[PDB]
Amino acid sequence: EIVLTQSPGTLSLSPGERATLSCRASQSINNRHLAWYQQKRGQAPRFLIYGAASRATGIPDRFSGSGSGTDFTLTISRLEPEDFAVYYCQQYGSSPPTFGQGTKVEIKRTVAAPSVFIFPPSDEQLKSGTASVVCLLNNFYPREAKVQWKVDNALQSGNSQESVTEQDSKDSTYSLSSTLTLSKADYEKHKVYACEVTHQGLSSPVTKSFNR
Amino acid sequence: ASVYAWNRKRISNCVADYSVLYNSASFSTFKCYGVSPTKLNDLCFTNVYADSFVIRGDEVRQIAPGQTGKIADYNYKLPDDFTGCVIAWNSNNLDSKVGGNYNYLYRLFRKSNLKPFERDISTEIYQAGSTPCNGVEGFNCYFPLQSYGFQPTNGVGYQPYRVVVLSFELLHAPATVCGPKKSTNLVKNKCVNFNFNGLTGTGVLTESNKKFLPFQQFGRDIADTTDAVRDPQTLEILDITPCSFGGV
Amino acid sequence: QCVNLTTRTQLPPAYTNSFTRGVYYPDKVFRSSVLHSTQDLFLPFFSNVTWFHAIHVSGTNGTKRFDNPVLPFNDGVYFASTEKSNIIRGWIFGTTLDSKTQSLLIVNNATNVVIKVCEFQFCNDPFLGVYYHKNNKSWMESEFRVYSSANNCTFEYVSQPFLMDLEGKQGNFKNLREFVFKNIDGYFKIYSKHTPINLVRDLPQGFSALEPLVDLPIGINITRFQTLLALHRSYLTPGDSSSGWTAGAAAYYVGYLQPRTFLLKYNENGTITDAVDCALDPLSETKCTLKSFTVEKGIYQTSNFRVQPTESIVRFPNITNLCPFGEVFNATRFASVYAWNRKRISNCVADYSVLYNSASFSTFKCYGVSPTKLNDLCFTNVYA
Amino acid sequence: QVQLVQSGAEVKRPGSSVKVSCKASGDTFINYAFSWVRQAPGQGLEWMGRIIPILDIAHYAQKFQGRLTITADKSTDTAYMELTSLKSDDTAVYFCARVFRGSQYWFDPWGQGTLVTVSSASTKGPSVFPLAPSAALGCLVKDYFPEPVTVSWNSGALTSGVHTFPAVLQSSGLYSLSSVVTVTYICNVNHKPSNTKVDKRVEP
Ligand SMILES: *[C@@H]1O[C@H](CO)[C@@H](O)[C@H](O)[C@H]1NC(C)=O
Ligand SMILES: *[C@@H]1O[C@H](CO)[C@@H](O)[C@H](O)[C@H]1NC(C)=O
Ligand SMILES: *[C@@H]1O[C@H](CO)[C@@H](O)[C@H](O)[C@H]1NC(C)=O
Ligand SMILES: *[C@@H]1O[C@H](CO)[C@@H](O)[C@H](O)[C@H]1NC(C)=O
Ligand SMILES: *[C@@H]1O[C@H](CO)[C@@H](O)[C@H](O)[C@H]1NC(C)=O
Repeated sequence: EIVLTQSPGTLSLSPGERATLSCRASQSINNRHLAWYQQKRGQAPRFLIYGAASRATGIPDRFSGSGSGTDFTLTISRLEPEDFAVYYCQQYGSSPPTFGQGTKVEIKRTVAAPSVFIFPPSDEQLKSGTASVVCLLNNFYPREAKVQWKVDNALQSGNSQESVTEQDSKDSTYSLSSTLTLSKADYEKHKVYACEVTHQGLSSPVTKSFNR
Repeated sequence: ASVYAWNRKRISNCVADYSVLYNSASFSTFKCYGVSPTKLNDLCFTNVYADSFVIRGDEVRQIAPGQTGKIADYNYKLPDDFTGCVIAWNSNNLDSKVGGNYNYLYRLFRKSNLKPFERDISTEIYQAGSTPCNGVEGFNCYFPLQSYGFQPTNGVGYQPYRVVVLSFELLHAPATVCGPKKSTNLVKNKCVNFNFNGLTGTGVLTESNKKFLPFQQFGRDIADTTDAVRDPQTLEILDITPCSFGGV
Repeated sequence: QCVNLTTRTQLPPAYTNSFTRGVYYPDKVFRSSVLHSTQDLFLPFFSNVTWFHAIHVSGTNGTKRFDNPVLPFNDGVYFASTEKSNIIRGWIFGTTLDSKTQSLLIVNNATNVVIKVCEFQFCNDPFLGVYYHKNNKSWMESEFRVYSSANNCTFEYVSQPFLMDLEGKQGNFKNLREFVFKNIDGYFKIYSKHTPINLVRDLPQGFSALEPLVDLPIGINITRFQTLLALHRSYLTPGDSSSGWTAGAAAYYVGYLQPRTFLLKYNENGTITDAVDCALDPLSETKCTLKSFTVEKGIYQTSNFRVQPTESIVRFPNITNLCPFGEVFNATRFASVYAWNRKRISNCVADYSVLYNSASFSTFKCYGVSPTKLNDLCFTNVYA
Repeated sequence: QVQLVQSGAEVKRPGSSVKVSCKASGDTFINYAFSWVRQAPGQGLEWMGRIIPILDIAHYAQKFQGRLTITADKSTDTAYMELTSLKSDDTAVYFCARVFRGSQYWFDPWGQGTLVTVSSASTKGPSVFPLAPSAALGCLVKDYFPEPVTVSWNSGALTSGVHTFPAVLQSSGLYSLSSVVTVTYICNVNHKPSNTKVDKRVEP
């Protein structure tokens, strides 16, 4: 009634196949009072279906939803490339309006391995105390990345906790960056510096790395 | 206030004059029901009220006993035996701002009618047709209240008209709301035309030997005729014997 | 504050009979030697009233009973109080009593009689109480725990300072204080008639008219009321602040008023001495139709008998000759706005309910007639 | 038809109050209520409150009773939303919605959103660093608060594989981004809110 949890969370699907988005509620919504939205990247959400059964103004028949008491499902049949955004739920059967988590549908392509590149500090980098060694992971399909920047004898975070995310590009590829923030104190004398990437598809591809 | 949330004002324990309001030449309509616009400063009432609301020009006629419509059946209803005086006047000088004044509302949709002298400030969604609205606003589900939109540049039928509805009531209880009447001296032992708090007539006011209860003021006989009253000023019992008459 | 009393023996409520009780003065007009008939809210004769009691001396767990429940207020309550130590010392009137609406308060302490109409937050068990001491034989009343909050008031009215007895007495009850509360025409009318009697149980029978007492013009919504009693807490029976309380000996009767017709008789001094209640028995019906109190031997036409209709039947011919609404709405090809077609469908029994409740038509703007009542308007010829 | 135009980004100070407007149009302002819903970054939506212009009633949420004051002028058709005693975790995108005048409602018409950042910092921020490798080259910026920054490599010429990463605050508080493109060498960094549009050369 005041709790909405998205079951899929993420959905890597190819344009053309049907999609199924679920929204589980704690209590039961009496008169099927649920609404679905679509918020694109850097835009306002778009109202899609009221009452979980019928579209509001001009939403095509591809977007359809089922009616139940405690668990509703949305069926986006014949998924188009332009229908790749985050979808939310909203239960208006209670006094305080509550929303959901959001399910992002991405483009499904072939798995590709990234290309590791390490940029050592420049000339005016070991003197200002702004060592920003970047580990570029470009053109990798599985956005799930566990890059372990070996800044010391172990796989500790230290001054590398950026975790810069990305977005769905045009060619369905992604790019991740791993920059540093430590001054000329740790990098001036340490154990080892080698950007290790435990990417989905390989084990530990290390390329173009300089020790200490 | 609005029409659906009119404010009722109780008036008691005072002397009220009405001739200064009828001769003010400012009130547009001064229609009196049950009583007359004159001869009211010589009567005393027990409990009167004073309602206040703002309606449009074309709806002033609906505020009357027997009239029906939209503002007289869903917002403010008057009984068929309403004994009072309706007072209204044009107010298109302070209740109409530039662009439109949306501070006055009227109930447009309602399930049943409205009983006389009843207030309803509920704002539930009117369920029209057959589909249960269940609180949402959409098809066959209209909002019960609607704004007037008082604009100074309108006709005589779209301007604010402040209406004051006085509801007089005369009972056998001790009257409080009296009129500007000069109290004379109590003359007895002679058939004279007396003028009490509302029980007029001619008779010989003499002294009675009965016992009036502390809460009783008037009196009656076996034939539903007043034969004894209580003095307003003092606490003496004056028996009202009929004037001398007969045949020739 | 709120003190939830405990250690109260449960017992089903008892019911007694009010033998010719509840007759008051309908109006404020003096009348003598007359049999005027009135029709107002009175208490019917031989009515089934609810009996409450608090009798308990020592027992084993005793008969602890502190009857202060929430009772409905439909059209008036005939409140009687056969007590001997002034136990019932106030009342509470309202609809919800949750500090969300206007409520009454008729508390009667040992100094004044406060009739304020402030908005209080009443506890689940409002009560009063005295405090008897052993070193001093006085009765200090310091257990006024009725309300906790004080919101806006309507009509605050204190009474004159006095000194109430508030002492403990044993024996037969000798204080019968009747009350007829009623809230009509925006006035909360209260009646009272104190009459001494010698009885302990099974309240006596007799006629006693109740004179008016006040005409408080509060005009609030009254639906539920609750009585207020005073416990005789002392040091003889110790315990907790909500367990060691000792109750007294009293009993109050609660009634309900109904619209009834009476033929009350006024005495030579202008006081009501009898009533007929012409709704109980055909004997009383005849006594009222004859306009007297003593009928003779014979047959008297009193009223008439008419069988009231139970159900309702509506009959109309079969619904045939349906209008061709499917042709204009469900058409293969429509015309343009320029050469807009015309269709004057007439002489048909058309039902406009299949089009209003369809959930398919986006806009249904009914300019002119209302969106409803279209099935009760017989036109000559409609167009499309 | 119905366009709910809002204000722009507000660079406010910590421990203060803001005032975001919502220009309503299309239909009448009195026949439709208005509600404000915030969106924390990557944390869904959150309903703050709602106001009824025809009734002048504004019932807020249980977590906003006291700090949320939403008004609406029935003359200019503008809905205002003010929040007093702002904390640091209030950098949400406040959206305007034209809800119905009932107890239950759905947020069918939306607006554009306002990314009002409460926790603020100083000026004179970014300083481009070469970061010379030892197969790509980029112009890295550091420690700038004002969000609307643009790092166009080679003045928008070699924008083949730049893929400007979203600027996130790692551990300093002033978020920074990096535009790394594959292998002239002078990039073009121009800060729109500030007045320091300096460049830097990178030698791969
Ligand atoms: C009152 O009703 C009870 C049952 O509820 C019944 O036992 C009792 O005899 C009645 N008293 C009368 C009719 O006087
Ligand atoms: C009195 O009324 C006001 C509003 O009219 C309310 O805020 C307040 O709580 C009430 N009580 C007191 C004690 O002021
Ligand atoms: C008085 O309050 C009760 C409480 O539910 C309600 O049912 C009743 O309609 C109210 N009466 C009036 C006249 O408002
Ligand atoms: C009526 O009053 C007289 C005094 O004039 C008194 O003697 C008589 O007892 C009274 N009647 C009654 C029934 O009390
Ligand atoms: C047109 O057809 C639909 C479905 O077949 C039906 O619901 C509707 O009532 C039809 N229209 C009329 C005017 O009967």
